[PDB]
Amino acid sequence: MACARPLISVYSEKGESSGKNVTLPAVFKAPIRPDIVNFVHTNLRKNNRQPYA
Amino acid sequence: AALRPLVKPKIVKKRTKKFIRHQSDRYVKIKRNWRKPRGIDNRVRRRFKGQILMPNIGYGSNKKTKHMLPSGFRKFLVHNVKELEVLLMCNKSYCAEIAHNVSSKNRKAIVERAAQLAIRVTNPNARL
Amino acid sequence: SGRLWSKAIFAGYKRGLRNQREHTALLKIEGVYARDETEFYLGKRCAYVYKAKNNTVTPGGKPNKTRVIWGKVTRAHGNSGMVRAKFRSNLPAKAIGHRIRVMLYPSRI
Amino acid sequence: KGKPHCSRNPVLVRGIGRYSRSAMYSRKAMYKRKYSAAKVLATVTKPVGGDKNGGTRVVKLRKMPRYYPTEDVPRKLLSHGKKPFSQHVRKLRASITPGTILIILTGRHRGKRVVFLKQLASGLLLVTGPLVLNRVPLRRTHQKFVIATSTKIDISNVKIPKHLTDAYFKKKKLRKPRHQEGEIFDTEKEKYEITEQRKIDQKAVDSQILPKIKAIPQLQGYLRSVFALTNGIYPHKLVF
Amino acid sequence: SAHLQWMVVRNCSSFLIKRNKQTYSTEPNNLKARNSFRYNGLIHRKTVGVEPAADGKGVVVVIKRRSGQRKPATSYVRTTINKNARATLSSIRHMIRKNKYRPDLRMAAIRRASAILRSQKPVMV
Amino acid sequence: NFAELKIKRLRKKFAQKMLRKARRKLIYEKAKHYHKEYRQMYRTEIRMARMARKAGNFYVPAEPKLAFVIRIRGINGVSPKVRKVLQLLRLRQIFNGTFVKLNKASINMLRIVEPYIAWGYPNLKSVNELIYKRGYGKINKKRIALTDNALIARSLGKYGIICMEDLIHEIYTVGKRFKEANNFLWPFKLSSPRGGMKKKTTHFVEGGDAGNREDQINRLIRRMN
Amino acid sequence: GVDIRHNKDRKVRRKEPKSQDIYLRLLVKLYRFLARRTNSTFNQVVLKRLFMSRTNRPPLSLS
RNA sequence: GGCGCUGGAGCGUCGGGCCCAUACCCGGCCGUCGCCGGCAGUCGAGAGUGGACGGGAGCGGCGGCCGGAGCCCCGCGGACGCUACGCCGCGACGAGUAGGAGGGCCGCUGCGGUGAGCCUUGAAGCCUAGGGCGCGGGCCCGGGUGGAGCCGCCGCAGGUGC
Ligand SMILES: [Mg+2]
Ligand SMILES: [Mg+2]
Ligand SMILES: [Mg+2]
Ligand SMILES: [Mg+2]
Ligand SMILES: [Mg+2]
Ligand SMILES: [Mg+2]
Ligand SMILES: [Mg+2]
Ligand SMILES: [Mg+2]
Ligand SMILES: [Mg+2]
Ligand SMILES: [Mg+2]
Repeated sequence: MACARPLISVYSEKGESSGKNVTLPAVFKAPIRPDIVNFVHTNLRKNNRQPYA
Repeated sequence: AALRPLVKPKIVKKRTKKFIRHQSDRYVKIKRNWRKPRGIDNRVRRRFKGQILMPNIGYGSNKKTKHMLPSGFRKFLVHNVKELEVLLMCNKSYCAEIAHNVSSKNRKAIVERAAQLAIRVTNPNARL
Repeated sequence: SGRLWSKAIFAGYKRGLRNQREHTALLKIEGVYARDETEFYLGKRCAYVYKAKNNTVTPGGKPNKTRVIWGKVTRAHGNSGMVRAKFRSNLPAKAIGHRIRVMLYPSRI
Repeated sequence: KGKPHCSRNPVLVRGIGRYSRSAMYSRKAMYKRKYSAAKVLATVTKPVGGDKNGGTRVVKLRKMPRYYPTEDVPRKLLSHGKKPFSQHVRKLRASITPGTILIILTGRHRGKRVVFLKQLASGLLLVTGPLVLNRVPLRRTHQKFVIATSTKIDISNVKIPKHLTDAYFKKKKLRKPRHQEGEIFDTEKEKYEITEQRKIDQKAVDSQILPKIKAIPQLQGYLRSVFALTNGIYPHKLVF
Repeated sequence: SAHLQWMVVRNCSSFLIKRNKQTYSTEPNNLKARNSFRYNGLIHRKTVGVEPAADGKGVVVVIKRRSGQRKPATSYVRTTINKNARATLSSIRHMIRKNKYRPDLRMAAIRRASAILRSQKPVMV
Repeated sequence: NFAELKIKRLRKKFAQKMLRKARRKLIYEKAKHYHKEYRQMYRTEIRMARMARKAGNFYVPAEPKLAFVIRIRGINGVSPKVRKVLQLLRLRQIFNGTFVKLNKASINMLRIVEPYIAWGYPNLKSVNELIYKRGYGKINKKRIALTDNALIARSLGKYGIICMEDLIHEIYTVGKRFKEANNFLWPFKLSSPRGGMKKKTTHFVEGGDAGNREDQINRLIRRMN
Repeated sequence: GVDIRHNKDRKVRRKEPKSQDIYLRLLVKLYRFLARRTNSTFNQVVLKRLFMSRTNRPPLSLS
C-alpha cells in the first residue's frame, strides 16, 4: 500500500474525467499521526493570540 | 399497553435515601450537596455511631441493574428525530427522553416516529 | 366461633444495650415461660393486626380499617419463652407492648 | 429385545445399593452378557396441480421466521434437578392416616372437625366432615393447614370413588373469552353451582362414612362442634 | 487500512454520540448503530447496510464494491427489496452468506431489516 | 477422510475413558489400603498397652508428631516476635488453623506464640472433617476449593499424592512430603467456637483456652468447624 | 481482621504504552496477541519493551 | 450508674443454659489488587496432546474364496459477541490525620472543530408536596414564571468550585 501509488484522474470543470491522470504523490502515503497533528495544532493556535492583562 | 423491556430483573438499591451534607440541616448557606468532612474533630468524618453516613464505594449498585429506570429500560436523551434511529436496534433495552428545550411541534414528530419504531418515550405527552 | 390464635406481646427488637436490630422482633407468647416449650411455635405464622384511617382491601370481604403486617417465628430467644420473629416489614415501635397473633397455620402436629 | 427385570439391587439407604459392584456383576451374569460388535421428513413433495406448474412442489415444514426481534436472551445453563410439581414426591405427616379427625385452620370452614379420607396426587388431603354434621362437603385441604387429632375411625373397606381426583376438584372459571373491554358487567355465573355429580358423590361417601361415625358415642357431637382457644388453654400444652 | 482508520476515528468522529453512559455511531452503513470496529460502516473494505426505502415500503440493501475504495460516488451498490418479510430476510441472508460478504454481519442485517419492516407495516387499533 | 477422523476421535476418547477408569480404580484401592493401615495402627497401640499391663510394666506411646494449631487472639497489639512466628505458622487471622509437624524447632515456636494459640493433637476424624469440609488448595497462589481430585493431582501428583485420601494420609501420618502437602493446603478458616470458649486470655491448664491441650483439640475442632 | 500489609499490593509496571502513537498501538496489539497465543518468551520481552519509555529504550549504535 | 437488693440482686469456689461487636464462618452486591489470566478461532465444520504419504508384510467387522473410496445436504440453515482504551473468568483484599497518586460520561467560563444540534409552536435564569438516575461530585425529564439566546461530543486555555 505505502509503496503503491495509483493514478488519479483529473476532472474537468464540467465534473467528468478529462482523460489526464496524475500519479498519487508520495505524501498521501505518509504516516497519519493524529497525536502529532493535535500537538502541532495546539501549539500553533497560540501563536496568533493577542495579549491581555 | 406500554412497551416492555427485554428482561426485567429485580432492581436492588443498597440505599434509597440521599447522602446529605453534614450540618446542612442547621444552615441555609450549607446546601445538601455532599461534601467530604475534613475537620480535625469531625465526628461524621470519624464515623461515630448515630451520625450522618458518608458515601463510599460499597453502596455501589449492581452493574446489571445500574442506571435502570423502574420500567426496566435505560434512559437516552434525544434532541431531534435523527438521534432517535440510533435506538432502533437498542429498542428492547433503551428508552428515549426528548430534551427539555425541544419545541412542541418537533417533539410531536419525535413521539410519532418513536411510536413507529416501537421505541419507548418516558415523556411522550410533554408539550400539548 | 373461636380465637384460633395464641396471644403474644411485642416485647421489643433484638438488641444489645446500645444497639437495636429492628429487622427482627422479640415476642412473648402467653403461657410459654421456658425455652423447651417454644418448639411448638417455631415457624408459625404471626400477625400484627391494627386499624388505620383509610379503608384497605380485605381478602374475601369488603374493605375495612384493618391492616396486617405478616411475619413468622424463627427461633427461641433466651431461656424464658421469648421467641424471635421476622416480619415482612419491620414492626412499628408503637406496637411495643401490644398484641401479636400466632396463627398455628404451618402446623406440624 | 428382552423383558425388563426388577432392579436386583435392593435399596437399603437412599443412594446406596445393598450389593457391591462384583456382587451385582455376578447377580446380573455380566460374565456371559458380553457384546463386542453387531429421520423425520422435513420437506414433503406435493402435486401442485394445474397445467405447466412444473411437476410438484417440495414444501418444507416449519418455515423460517418472518420477523426477528432486535435482541434476544441467552439460554439458561442446566440444573440436573428441579423437577416439575407433577413429578414431586408427596409427603404425608405420620399423624394423618385415613379416618383421622382433622381440624381445619383456614378458609370458610375454619375450626371445623372433618374426616380424612385419602391424599390426592398433588398431596392435598381429601376430607369430608360429613355435610349433615358440619356442612363440609367432599373438599380438598392442605396438610400444612390442618391439625391431626388422635381420634380416628376405621374407614377401611369403604369405597372412595375413583373419579374423585385433583382434576375433579379443580376450580372452574368462565371469564374471559369473546370479551376484551368491560363496559357491561360480566359478573354473571359468579354464583357457583353445586353439580348433581358432586351431590351424588357426597351422598355415596356419607352413606358409608356416617354409620361408622355413629358407631362410637357422641363423635357426631364432637364433629358438629368447632375448635376454639379458651383463655386458659395453650396449644403447646394440648394433646390433640 | 481498517485498523489504522479505526485508531484514528474510534474517539474523534462526527458520527460519535456519547451520552447517558452510552455510545452510538450515526454513520450511514452501521448496523446496530454502535461505535465499534466490527460495525463501523466507513473503515472496512466491504460493508453492508440496510435502510428503509424512499417510500415507506420495502428495504434498501447497500453493499460496498471491491474496486472503487477511494471513489465514494460509485463505491456503494444499492438494491431495493419490496417482497414479503420472509422473502426479504431470505434475500439478505443469501446476499451475505452465499457471497461470503461479511458473514459476521448476517444476523445484524436480518434483525435490522425485520425492525424496518415492522416499523413500515401499518399500526394496529 | 471423515470415517477415518471419526475413528481417530472415538479411539482417543475411549483411551481417555479407560485411563480415567484405571485411575479411579487406583484411588479406590489406595483408600482401602489406607483404611487397613489406620485400623492396624489403632489396634496396635491398644495391643502394646495391653501386653505392657499384662507384664506389669508401662507402655509409653510415641510422642505425637502432628499438631493442629488454632489462632485464638486477634491482630491488635501483638509483639513483633509473636507476630513473626504467627506469620511463619500462617496464622494471620483469628480462628485460623494449621497442621504443624512437631519437632524441637516447631515446638519452641509454639511455646513462643503460646498465649495466642490453642493447639493439640488431632485424630483421624478431625483430619478428615477439616480436609473435607474446609480443605482449600493453594493453586497458582489462589484459594481453590478441593472439589475435584484433579486439583490435588495436578499440584501434588509428582509426590504421589493424587486424591483427598492421599492428602489426608500424608497429613495424618507425617510422611516424607508432609511439608509440600501441608503448604498446598490453604490455612483453615474456622468459624467461631459454637458454645463459646472458657477464657481466651489464660492457659488451658488454668481453666482457659490458650496453650497445649493434649487431645481436647478434637472437641475444640468439633465445635469450631 | 487479617495481619497483612498493603503497601506493596499494587505492582508498579507498564501495562500499556503511555504513548498515543497509533502505529505503536497497532503493533502492540499484534505482539499482545503473539505473546498471549505463543509460548515464545521472546514475544513477551518484545511486548514489555514496547510498553517502555524512551529513556528505557536507548538508541542502539551501528557500531 | 439508678431503683433497689439481706433463703442474696452481697462475698468466695464452681456447673449448665442464654445475650450480642463493624470480630469469626456461609452467602449476595460494590470497588481495588493479583493471575503482565482468557478471547483476533465470528473456525455450523473448526476438530487441535503430530499428521502426512508410499511402495514392504499382515490381521480384525461387512461387500460368494478375487473383491473397498466415502464428496454433508429430504432442510442451503444456525443466538450473542470483539467501543481490543473492549469483553470475560478466578482468587485475595477494603480503618485513616498530615501527605502522595489515579480516575471523574463531576461542575464553571472562553477558543478551535463537530452535532445539515436546540430555540418566539418559546433560549438563559429562577420557582416547584412532580418522576427519576448516580456511592458521590452532580445530571436528566414534568409543571410554572420568563422573554432571546443556549447546549452535547473531540481537543485547547483559565482570574474555574467556599
Ligand atoms: Mg440515590
Ligand atoms: Mg441547608
Ligand atoms: Mg483529633
Ligand atoms: Mg488488646
Ligand atoms: Mg446457641
Ligand atoms: Mg492483655
Ligand atoms: Mg476486612
Ligand atoms: Mg492501609
Ligand atoms: Mg481506605
Ligand atoms: Mg479565583
